[PDB]
Amino acid sequence: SSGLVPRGSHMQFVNKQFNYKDPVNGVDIAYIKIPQMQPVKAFKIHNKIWVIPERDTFTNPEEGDLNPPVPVSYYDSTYLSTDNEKDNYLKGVTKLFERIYSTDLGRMLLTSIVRGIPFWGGSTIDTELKVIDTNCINVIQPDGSYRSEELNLVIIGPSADIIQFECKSFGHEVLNLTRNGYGSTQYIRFSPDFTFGFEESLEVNPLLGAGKFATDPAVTLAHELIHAGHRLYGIAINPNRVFKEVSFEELRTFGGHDAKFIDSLQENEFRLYYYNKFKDIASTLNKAKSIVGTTASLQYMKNVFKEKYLLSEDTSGKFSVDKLKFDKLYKMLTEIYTEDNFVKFFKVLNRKTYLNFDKAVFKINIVPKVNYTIYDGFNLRNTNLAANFNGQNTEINNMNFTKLKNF
Ligand SMILES: O=C(/C=C/c1ccc(Cl)cc1)NO
Ligand SMILES: [Zn+2]
Repeated sequence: SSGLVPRGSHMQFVNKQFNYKDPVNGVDIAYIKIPQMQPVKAFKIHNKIWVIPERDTFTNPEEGDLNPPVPVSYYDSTYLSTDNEKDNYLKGVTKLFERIYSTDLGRMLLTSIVRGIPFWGGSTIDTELKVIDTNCINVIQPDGSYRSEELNLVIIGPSADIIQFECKSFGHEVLNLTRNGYGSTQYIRFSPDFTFGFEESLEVNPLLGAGKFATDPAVTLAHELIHAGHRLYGIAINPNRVFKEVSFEELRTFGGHDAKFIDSLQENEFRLYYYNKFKDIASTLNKAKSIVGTTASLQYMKNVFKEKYLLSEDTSGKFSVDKLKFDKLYKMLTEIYTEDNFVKFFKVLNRKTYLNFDKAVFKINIVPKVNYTIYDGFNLRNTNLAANFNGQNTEINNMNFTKLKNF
């Protein structure tokens, strides 16, 4: 009915087939607090990844309420307020993770994310390794006690503007965590319950003209996951680098020909910048003499980050950045993991450049297997929807797309 396991016995990435009503257990279903908020029920879908089926009234203090206050936006303060909606959200996100993970490209990306633990750069003491507190959540147990847990990624519902999907994180007072190689826990505001439109002209009747298509939400989620990859490895491009408007970071993440507008000399400058930031992490690890807030050894934690950053270790135990391994990791994160490449793997229709979307917004439901599948998305095989991206055509597959207003 949901079609969460098209092949084999169990889901390959997501650890459990959760229902929103499943009781808290303190392990993979728990009330959590993000470090004034009321605890929120959350689900651990994989090592280092949690899903919070709530509207994001938490991560930004100046975004506390859901009422309407630039090209396309959509508001509904009631969306994701009921347990049934939260259940369907959780199943939708689950399904999209499995769809992404069904591709070679998605397995690579999600693996990189899970391995991309934010750096222990939180000490004021130059020789001490320490966690940064905003890279953790507090996980409340059924008896009310709690423990701090490090994590890499949180998927949460949108804030006021429902179609404003983004990858955000908590800043540091002095450190630029998304741009100094350290990385930080990433919060993706995302809904699987809506999508947006784009126009495309397909060739053949001659009288066809342009069709009105819907973006596949697996592509949208993969896009935000790619930002998360850049930001977890602390190699995001400064958002003040823009064409005008579209940021270099957006063009890089969209990939394809869009990314070719970032000139090679600029690319080289960034790569060298981040190579140097990774060498600074290697020397920080080499200079480390003590560790706080864990029963894990210093040796053990040093190794966790050797593993993240693909560092070389000599017989003396000294770390260093290997230029070939750096280039491999950097190219993977920036050139290989792109929206364009996911489109190619999914074999779906997508807009051909970052800015070429419609102001059109649609309500969708991808949870039913009759609507959307892990292998085909909307373009269900052995039906009329398999040809000419008819599943994504909002006039042909009208039952799957309800057109919204238009704020
Ligand atoms: O780039 C984005 C979001 C892009 C986007 C959202 C909504 C619509 Cl309608 C178009 C593009 N997040 O990282
Ligand atoms: Zn983006």
